[PDB]
Amino acid sequence: VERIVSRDIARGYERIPIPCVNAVDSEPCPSNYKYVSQNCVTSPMNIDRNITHLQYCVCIDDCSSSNCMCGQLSMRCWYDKDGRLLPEFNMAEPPLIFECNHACSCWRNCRNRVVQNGLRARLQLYRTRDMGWGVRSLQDIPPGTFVCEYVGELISDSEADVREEDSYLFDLDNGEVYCIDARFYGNVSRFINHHCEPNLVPVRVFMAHQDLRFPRIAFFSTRLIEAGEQLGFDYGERFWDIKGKLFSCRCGSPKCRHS
Amino acid sequence: VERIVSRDIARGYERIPIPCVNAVDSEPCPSNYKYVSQNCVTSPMNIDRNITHLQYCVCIDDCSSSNCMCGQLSMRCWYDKDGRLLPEFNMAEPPLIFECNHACSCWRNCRNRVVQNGLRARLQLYRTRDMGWGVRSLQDIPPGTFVCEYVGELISDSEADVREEDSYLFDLDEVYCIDARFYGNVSRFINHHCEPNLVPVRVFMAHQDLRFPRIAFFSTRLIEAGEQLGFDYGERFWDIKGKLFSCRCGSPKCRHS
Ligand SMILES: COc1cc2nc(N3CCOCC3)nc(NC3CCN(C)CC3)c2cc1OC
Ligand SMILES: COc1cc2nc(N3CCOCC3)nc(NC3CCN(C)CC3)c2cc1OC
Ligand SMILES: C[S@@+](CC[C@H](N)C(=O)[O-])C[C@H]1O[C@@H](n2cnc3c(N)ncnc32)[C@H](O)[C@@H]1O
Ligand SMILES: C[S@@+](CC[C@H](N)C(=O)[O-])C[C@H]1O[C@@H](n2cnc3c(N)ncnc32)[C@H](O)[C@@H]1O
Ligand SMILES: [Zn+2]
Ligand SMILES: [Zn+2]
Ligand SMILES: [Zn+2]
Ligand SMILES: [Zn+2]
Ligand SMILES: [Zn+2]
Ligand SMILES: [Zn+2]
Ligand SMILES: [Zn+2]
Ligand SMILES: [Zn+2]
Repeated sequence: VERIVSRDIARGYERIPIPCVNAVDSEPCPSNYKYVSQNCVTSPMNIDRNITHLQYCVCIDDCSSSNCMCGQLSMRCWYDKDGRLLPEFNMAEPPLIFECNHACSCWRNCRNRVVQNGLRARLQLYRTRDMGWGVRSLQDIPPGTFVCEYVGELISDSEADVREEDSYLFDLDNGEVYCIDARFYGNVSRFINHHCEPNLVPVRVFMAHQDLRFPRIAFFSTRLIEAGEQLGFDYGERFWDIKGKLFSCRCGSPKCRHS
Repeated sequence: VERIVSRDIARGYERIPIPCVNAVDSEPCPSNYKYVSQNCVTSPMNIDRNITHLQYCVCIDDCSSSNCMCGQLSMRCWYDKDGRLLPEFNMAEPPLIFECNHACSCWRNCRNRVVQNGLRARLQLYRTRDMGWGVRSLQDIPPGTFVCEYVGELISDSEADVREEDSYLFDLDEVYCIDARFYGNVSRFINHHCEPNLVPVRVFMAHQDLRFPRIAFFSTRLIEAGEQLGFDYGERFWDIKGKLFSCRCGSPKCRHS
């Protein structure tokens, strides 16, 4: 039987609750971490927050025209009127997305604002049969929809190199390299399992700052995700080059690349 | 006749619009600054944001008990269920307020969260007869209500010392200032009053770096619909500006006329 072990692992910090259920075993709701809805630091990260360093737009409309400077930075604004990625968006090789910010002349409800509006999809933490906890959608999610951000503790590469527990790390590549470590502090994304044919793709996004060492990681759906479906993203080759020595992929794809 | 010269000076960044009207002269809506709804910086302020440095509570309820650490840091939680300051709150000499934060065990709707939820009151930028632009409340505001935050550019005292325009400065007692001259929210337009209906309170939310309190204005009394907002700019302002002009707040108890 399916036990509800939390009505909201986010304790009201997201726009929607994210409940946790367990229909597999007697494991209680995960508690060996702290849920945070936004990135945090321990050691200082000198993120450039000088407001005069932001590039911004001077649009007089809703930023849906060809002329939006923020769109231009992104190659073009990739968001349609519903906040979804255009069909032309390259899922195999995503551009950097620069959303509008507080220095722009446009209004807070302009078109070029999606990730900064936060998590909206109805998600659920659940106990899988064979790879611990995972995350599923409770609803249909159309292609190109923002699902969630990979949130955690921003750390340097040298700090990551002395952290024994590296199973919750996302690399932010650049010669100055940083990571998000979601082991001790993280949001719902820390529970998303690896899939070799993933229904999510991580996109580098800039909002309140444009410090290129610290993109934020926004997962968008790569296809229609049907209600009940487990979320997955491709953890990438560094992960598997390390953990492949310890276990093989159980994503079960007929095209699995790490089995 | 009362001309609407902006439907919202905040351009959608507050919960509700903050229109600007002018029934006095031909001045357009102020435009020589950038509206921001949260504090910003130019030069880096090394604010301590180490999450393990936060003090936090382990409450399993709605933080209405005296066991709440954040309440104890505040001396007690000063908020009733409506987010208003209790009658016993010392308006003449306010304590620091530590609101709950993201390190606390409690929920995002606990009792000890008010300023972090942002501006709610219906305000209006308007042209006064005697002292330029001012801010009024469009509705009744009960005593002890959070009205708005003094928002602007965080700068050092030494940076403040080399800025020409010091008329939009709020001292955070090495010391720091909020300068709302170039970047600021609606609070930059609030005029001085010697018997003020607002009091500034130092509040801590996402960080507890005591060098950088955030400045929250709370009502000191019932503010009736249509009333101009005012706070006491303090002695340093008037020590300087009193050489140039006198206070026109019009109070029978005016201390700077
Ligand atoms: C995306 O998945 C992973 C990324 C990882 N990234 C790093 N660094 C970033 C580059 O710069 C060196 C660090 N280190 C790991 N592991 C280190 C290797 C060295 N070890 C002593 C500590 C843990 C990772 C592991 C990952 O998954 C298993
Ligand atoms: C609360 O209102 C004010 C605060 C002010 N604070 C400072 N500081 C200087 C550095 O230590 C303390 C904060 N300077 C001001 N004025 C100037 C800055 C320009 N300087 C040429 C002369 C002193 C101020 C002025 C104020 O209103 C007029
Ligand atoms: C970020 S976590 C995902 C959440 C994890 N299932 C849990 O219960 O905490 C990464 C770990 O989950 C397991 N995992 C995720 N995807 C997997 C996969 N495709 N095959 C095998 N194990 C996987 C591995 O132990 C991996 O180190
Ligand atoms: C922070 S601003 C307030 C907004 C200002 N009225 C405007 O039009 O931008 C401070 C300035 O407003 C004027 N002011 C504010 N309160 C005043 C008062 N009580 N008496 C006279 N002038 C005042 C003074 O010129 C003061 O330097
Ligand atoms: Zn634009
Ligand atoms: Zn825009
Ligand atoms: Zn823009
Ligand atoms: Zn696989
Ligand atoms: Zn508490
Ligand atoms: Zn607390
Ligand atoms: Zn609380
Ligand atoms: Zn006066």
